[PDB]
Amino acid sequence: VMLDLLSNALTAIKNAEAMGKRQVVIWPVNKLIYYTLRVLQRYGYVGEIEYIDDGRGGKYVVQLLGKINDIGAIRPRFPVKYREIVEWEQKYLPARQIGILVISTSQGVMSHLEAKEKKIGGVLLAYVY
Amino acid sequence: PHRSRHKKGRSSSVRPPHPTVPTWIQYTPEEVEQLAVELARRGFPPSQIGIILRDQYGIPLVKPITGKKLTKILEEHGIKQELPEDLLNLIRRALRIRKHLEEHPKDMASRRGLQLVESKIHRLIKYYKRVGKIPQDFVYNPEALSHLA
Amino acid sequence: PKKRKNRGRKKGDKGREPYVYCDNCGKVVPRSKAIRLTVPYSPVPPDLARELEKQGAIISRYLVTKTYCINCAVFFGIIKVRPREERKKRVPLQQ
Amino acid sequence: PFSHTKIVGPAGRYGARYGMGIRRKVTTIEVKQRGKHRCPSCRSLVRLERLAFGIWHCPKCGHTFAGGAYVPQTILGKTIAPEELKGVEAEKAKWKEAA
Amino acid sequence: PGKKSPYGLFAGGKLKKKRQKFRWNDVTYKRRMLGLAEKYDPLEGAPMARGIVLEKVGVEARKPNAAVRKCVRVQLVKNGKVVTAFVPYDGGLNYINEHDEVIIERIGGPEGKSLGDIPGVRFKVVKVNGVSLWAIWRGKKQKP
RNA sequence: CGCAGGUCGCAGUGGCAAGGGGGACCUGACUGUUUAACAAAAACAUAGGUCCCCGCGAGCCCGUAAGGGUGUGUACGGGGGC
RNA sequence: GUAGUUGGCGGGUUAAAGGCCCGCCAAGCCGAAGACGGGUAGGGGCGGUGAGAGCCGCGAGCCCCGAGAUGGGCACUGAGACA
RNA sequence: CUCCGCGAGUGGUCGGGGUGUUUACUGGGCUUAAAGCGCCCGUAGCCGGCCCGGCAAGUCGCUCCUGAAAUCCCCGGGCUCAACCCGGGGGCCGGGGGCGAUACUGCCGGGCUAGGGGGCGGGAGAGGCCGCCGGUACUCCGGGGGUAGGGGCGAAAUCCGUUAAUCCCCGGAGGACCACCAGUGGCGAAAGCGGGCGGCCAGAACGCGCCCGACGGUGAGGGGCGAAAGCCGGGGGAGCAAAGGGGAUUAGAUACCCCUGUAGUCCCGGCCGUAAACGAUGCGGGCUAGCUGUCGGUCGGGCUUAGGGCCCGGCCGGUGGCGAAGGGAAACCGUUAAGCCCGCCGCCUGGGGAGUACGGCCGCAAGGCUGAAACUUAAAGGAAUUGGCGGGGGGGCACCACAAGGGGUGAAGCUU
RNA sequence: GUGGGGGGACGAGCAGGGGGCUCCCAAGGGGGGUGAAGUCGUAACAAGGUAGCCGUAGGGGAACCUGCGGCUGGAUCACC
Ligand SMILES: [Mg+2]
Ligand SMILES: [Mg+2]
Ligand SMILES: [Mg+2]
Ligand SMILES: [Mg+2]
Ligand SMILES: [Mg+2]
Ligand SMILES: [Mg+2]
Ligand SMILES: [Mg+2]
Ligand SMILES: [Mg+2]
Ligand SMILES: [Mg+2]
Ligand SMILES: [Mg+2]
Ligand SMILES: [Mg+2]
Ligand SMILES: [Mg+2]
Ligand SMILES: [Mg+2]
Ligand SMILES: [Mg+2]
Ligand SMILES: [Mg+2]
Ligand SMILES: [Mg+2]
Ligand SMILES: [Mg+2]
Ligand SMILES: [Mg+2]
Ligand SMILES: [Mg+2]
Ligand SMILES: [Mg+2]
Ligand SMILES: [Mg+2]
Ligand SMILES: [Mg+2]
Ligand SMILES: [Mg+2]
Ligand SMILES: [Mg+2]
Ligand SMILES: [Mg+2]
Ligand SMILES: [Mg+2]
Ligand SMILES: [Mg+2]
Ligand SMILES: [Mg+2]
Ligand SMILES: [Mg+2]
Ligand SMILES: [Mg+2]
Ligand SMILES: [Mg+2]
Ligand SMILES: [Mg+2]
Ligand SMILES: [Mg+2]
Ligand SMILES: [Mg+2]
Ligand SMILES: [Mg+2]
Ligand SMILES: [Mg+2]
Ligand SMILES: [Mg+2]
Ligand SMILES: [Mg+2]
Ligand SMILES: [Mg+2]
Ligand SMILES: [Mg+2]
Ligand SMILES: [Mg+2]
Ligand SMILES: [Mg+2]
Ligand SMILES: [Mg+2]
Ligand SMILES: [Zn+2]
Ligand SMILES: [Zn+2]
Repeated sequence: VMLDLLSNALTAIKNAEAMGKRQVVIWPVNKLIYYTLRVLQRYGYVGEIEYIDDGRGGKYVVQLLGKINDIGAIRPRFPVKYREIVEWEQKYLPARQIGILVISTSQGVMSHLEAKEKKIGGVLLAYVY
Repeated sequence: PHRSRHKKGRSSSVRPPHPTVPTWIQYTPEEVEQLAVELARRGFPPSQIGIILRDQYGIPLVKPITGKKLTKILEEHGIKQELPEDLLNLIRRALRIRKHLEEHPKDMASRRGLQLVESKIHRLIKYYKRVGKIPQDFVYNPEALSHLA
Repeated sequence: PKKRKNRGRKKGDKGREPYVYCDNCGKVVPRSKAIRLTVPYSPVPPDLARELEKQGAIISRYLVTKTYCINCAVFFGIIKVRPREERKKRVPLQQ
Repeated sequence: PFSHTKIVGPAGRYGARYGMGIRRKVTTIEVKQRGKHRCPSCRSLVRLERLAFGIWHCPKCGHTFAGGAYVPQTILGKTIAPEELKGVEAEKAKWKEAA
Repeated sequence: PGKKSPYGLFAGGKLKKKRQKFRWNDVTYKRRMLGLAEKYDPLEGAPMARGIVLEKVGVEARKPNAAVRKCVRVQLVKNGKVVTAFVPYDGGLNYINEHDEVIIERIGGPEGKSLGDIPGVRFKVVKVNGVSLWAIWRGKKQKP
């Protein structure tokens, strides 16, 4: 039984990137998936994102730019604080200048850089590098 | 069985992504509702009524034309099933299996099928009690539920 | 270590097999894992010059199958100990 | 599985006498003897009356008949029953053939 | 064969219970929790004990080695148990006499069990009548 | 059938009537029978087990014989041993 | 598992609420989210160790709270002790 | 004798931490090394589809009242520096109040169809229970033919036979099984299921603009089914056959071979509850090159033993083979994962002691389930390589082998 | 202020059973296990000389043998 669409979509993207495909189709989807893809595209890891209106909830076709070295959804969705962002940073990312964590906050889903800029915390979602 | 089945099939109908009224349809929504109530009074269950509308009358789907569901239409037009259709079907299946098991007491495959059917009945009763579609005091007693067969 | 991916018998997706009895034997195994070698068979071979086309003498031939366990199949030379590379070669067992 | 005892139920009238094997044999026969049986005539699940050994009576339809010493029908006696009372099975056979 | 097991965000207590269940597979944790050392050890958890020497004995070294390692039988004062204690050092047995009070001490070796080639000896003598056998052997002290 | 209170004696099922109890071995399973008049038992019997003679014009037994018992029976039976 | 046990009502006692105790009334209360039973132990600030998560209690000494004064009970005085 | 390490210390034994990714949240493993319960139903728990609206419980931000002191971290200062003392900030992982935020989780309401269930249609299947029937084979019995052997083995012998055997024919009775077709073929959760016809059931796959609208996963505890052997009672008994008897062989032969033979094997009701119950591979879902055999359904084309048929191509669902990426100690797995992930359950933590002892529960019994420690030990173990060996296979060669031959030695006397 | 009899709550102590959890002691066993090689055979490793192993039942100086079902971890990945 399908449980987490976010982890499903992220691992599908990782499998397509490992196979060196140009585009990955993501079904089922939700707004969390859309905002995560938006953050990835903003940081350049994911290319163009096309919506498809099939009757069964919608699909996302994502273009891959050869930029991902490893992707994945942090599960469980740990509540993290602004002072606690840095240890999760070192836990999931290589190098202090490489990669980003994705966080869901009360002002919306953003990267760990934007969360540290806003001086907020939230729920960890995924990592990219 | 429910768990560890040998095969896991995909058989199901693929409907249009957003169903709409057919342009070629010669039946208005009110006529659709009267046809459904006619088939209900004849005695068909809702799945069979939908198949009859699709096949004999060319009605693709009641929901786009009328905006309602088939059981909602039947409920509005004075048709109210005793129990929900799937629960009643499962109970009738269990009663038939028990009648068979009365004359064949060593049918272990039949006993396992009866256990599967009764477990399905229990899950459906839990759901219907949670959603209020059945009374919260309802209990599956096959000896007192013989009238539904 | 697991020799062979077959388990030593091409049994198929089932739990138990009907199983047979070995010829010159009875150790045997199920329907699979046994050898079923077939021979042409006929009574009195090359008398067809002195019979058949003499008198009227109409003879009959009867294809015959013999079932052997692994021990007898190795014993009468119907099975050899092939190398690891040749273990996966598909050859017929000399009819 | 009995009213007040675990295993020695109908033989509970014997107390601790006569031995476990003897009491087990008696219990095994008596549980079938004193149970409910299907009457050969009316097919009702009824406690038939054993008037003597081999003489059985149905209180529902009044069928009086000869059967086993302690059970109304023995294993051999079931196969050699009179054909008058096996009318239902003959009707079932003719219905299954004709339909 | 997939996904540890209780990984949920509200599976903390279940995960703790599951991890606590499998700590009893560890011999060290079970021994420490059940107090087997303080039940079955002749020393009873002490780093050393006292005893009275009863007889002088010689154990045979294990198969590849050829030697008669010389020990004593010592009866512990606090428990009364009689155990074989190795007497180390060349000529160390000659400083030991019957009915002499000795300090019995763990022989070392893996996990407090027997040493290299001596079979089934767990203790050794450290003191003889209040004077250390090392000092007696080295001549720094004389046995009283 | 019960509850509350008061009260006497050494003694309240006050006379009459009315189990001492427990542990272990041997032995016979048990209830039952036995040497009327010195033996009541561990002896006999017992249900249960097993073997044998017997298909009935049998097997076994009684009678001099006529004939008889088992038998108004029939191997899920009759008789005979252990 | 529990039978003053769980609760209610009316009282006594107390400096004061309370099955704290008492009279009546009901069957209630706890338990596999582990009762009950057994074992171990004074609790905390804290301490050792490891890069850290963590593990351990050397959770002896120092500070705070608890209990006790050979074992078990019961009282006097007094604001306060069952000292 | 000399050198090394630390030094007013330096060693021994213990206990804790490190060691140890050998307790694994970070962060282990369960095909074969220890480890998936024999299989399935399901309670608590944990984990759970999409969209919209409300809340603001978790969550996040700020703030306040607090979390005694000492202790701990940073800074300044004072003891000759130091250790230490003094002064300030932080923490001391938490509780509560106030004000905010709404992405995520939860709750409440409404709406969906993607997972799940219920359906309709034509097919597939050794799926099950029940009844009736057949096929040859077999054993036995009765009669007819015809003599004297048969049966067995490496060789025999026991054994069967002259009251006529083995072999042939004509009849009858009985119990088991369902040859070929027939397949890494099918069905089933596992155990397991193979003759035909019929009846009564069950469970899947396929096709579908059918119905409900998340009703789902896993599942401790709790259950139910569960080979063979075995046990209880009844029936049956052809063949085979533990135990047993006999004939052989051998040093022995209480085995291996032969003759015979009882439980048992079969049926009915119950108990047992175990197996190399194995894919040694828990169940659910998603993603990740392909090529090829076969099974079911379905669609397109071609043909037609004009048939429910055959061939080619696509999809869905099984079942085998090779093999991308990837994984692995390796054998090897590889869309039927042992790959990349998301859940939940069970199990493992060196070997022996030991599936032992005790306790409990279950069983008519055999026994079963659960399941240690003392003590002892430095390995036990997995996969693969080279060799050695084999009463496994194949090839080649040799008068220090054989074959075809010649001369001999081994016996006598003597030399050695 | 008292001295008797009685009742009441608390309540030691001594008499006793009841149970449990512990711990020792015992003539004798009872299954075991470690040594060092002492006797008897040769059961496993090679188609280990009767392929092996699993459960079960019977039998035997003993390793073990035999019956039934199962597995290959077989010495067969292979009919026509
Ligand atoms: Mg549920
Ligand atoms: Mg099997
Ligand atoms: Mg050692
Ligand atoms: Mg009197
Ligand atoms: Mg008597
Ligand atoms: Mg008497
Ligand atoms: Mg007398
Ligand atoms: Mg007398
Ligand atoms: Mg007698
Ligand atoms: Mg007897
Ligand atoms: Mg006799
Ligand atoms: Mg008051
Ligand atoms: Mg109280
Ligand atoms: Mg470390
Ligand atoms: Mg002090
Ligand atoms: Mg006191
Ligand atoms: Mg005092
Ligand atoms: Mg490990
Ligand atoms: Mg293993
Ligand atoms: Mg399994
Ligand atoms: Mg198990
Ligand atoms: Mg098992
Ligand atoms: Mg909040
Ligand atoms: Mg300070
Ligand atoms: Mg603090
Ligand atoms: Mg402080
Ligand atoms: Mg389940
Ligand atoms: Mg369970
Ligand atoms: Mg059986
Ligand atoms: Mg027989
Ligand atoms: Mg025979
Ligand atoms: Mg297994
Ligand atoms: Mg592995
Ligand atoms: Mg492969
Ligand atoms: Mg076990
Ligand atoms: Mg036991
Ligand atoms: Mg080699
Ligand atoms: Mg020659
Ligand atoms: Mg000579
Ligand atoms: Mg051998
Ligand atoms: Mg062998
Ligand atoms: Mg034998
Ligand atoms: Mg024999
Ligand atoms: Zn064979
Ligand atoms: Zn009747």
